[PDB]
Amino acid sequence: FMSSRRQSVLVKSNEEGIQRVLTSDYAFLMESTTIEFVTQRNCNLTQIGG
Amino acid sequence: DCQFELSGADGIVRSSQVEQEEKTKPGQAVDCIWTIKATPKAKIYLRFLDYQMEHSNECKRNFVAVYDGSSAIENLKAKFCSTVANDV
Ligand SMILES: *[C@@H]1O[C@H](CO)[C@@H](O[C@@H]2O[C@H](CO)[C@@H](O)[C@H](O)[C@H]2NC(C)=O)[C@H](O)[C@H]1NC(C)=O
Ligand SMILES: *[C@@H]1O[C@H](CO)[C@@H](O)[C@H](O)[C@H]1NC(C)=O
Ligand SMILES: *[C@@H]1O[C@H](CO)[C@@H](O)[C@H](O)[C@H]1NC(C)=O
Repeated sequence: FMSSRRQSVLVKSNEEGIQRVLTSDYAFLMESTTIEFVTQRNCNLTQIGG
Repeated sequence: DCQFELSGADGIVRSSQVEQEEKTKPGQAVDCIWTIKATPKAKIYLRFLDYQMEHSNECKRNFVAVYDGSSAIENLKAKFCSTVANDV
């Protein structure tokens, strides 16, 4: 997927990965120690996998 | 002389007009080039709403190339003849 739509889904920060989930329908693949920080501040985001 | 001068916010250039604009004949070599003019202070984003080749992976007899400006290989972003055309 992400090779075919590289200008679409691949972003340039962890900050833009937050905003695309807050606004669009997005499933950002973040490292699991800044998922354990953003979901502490924003109670509307979550870690949906292991 | 398949000329297609057009501008605006958008515009849909199709393979339907190339038999309807009557600059071609069924079964002959075409060199029909679409010309895209932007609005002033703008940039162009070609996306594909449909793409279908009758001879896939055969970049000799059917292809779609994207020149960014004049007819130069200096500005040639992509040239598709496979099954899937990514957006430039
Ligand atoms: C209810 O859930 C939606 C998510 O489906 C919240 O987010 C909205 O999502 C749309 C696109 O999916 C975007 O315009 C914005 O991210 C959100 N829109 C608005 C108006 O907030 C939504 O915020 C939630 N809450 C309400 C009250 O609808
Ligand atoms: C998350 O989104 C909803 C919509 O406003 C709400 O429950 C909450 O205020 C948001 N989270 C934060 C930290 O603002
Ligand atoms: C583009 O926007 C202008 C105003 O910003 C508007 O007048 C114009 O009609 C728009 N273009 C088209 C093709 O409608």
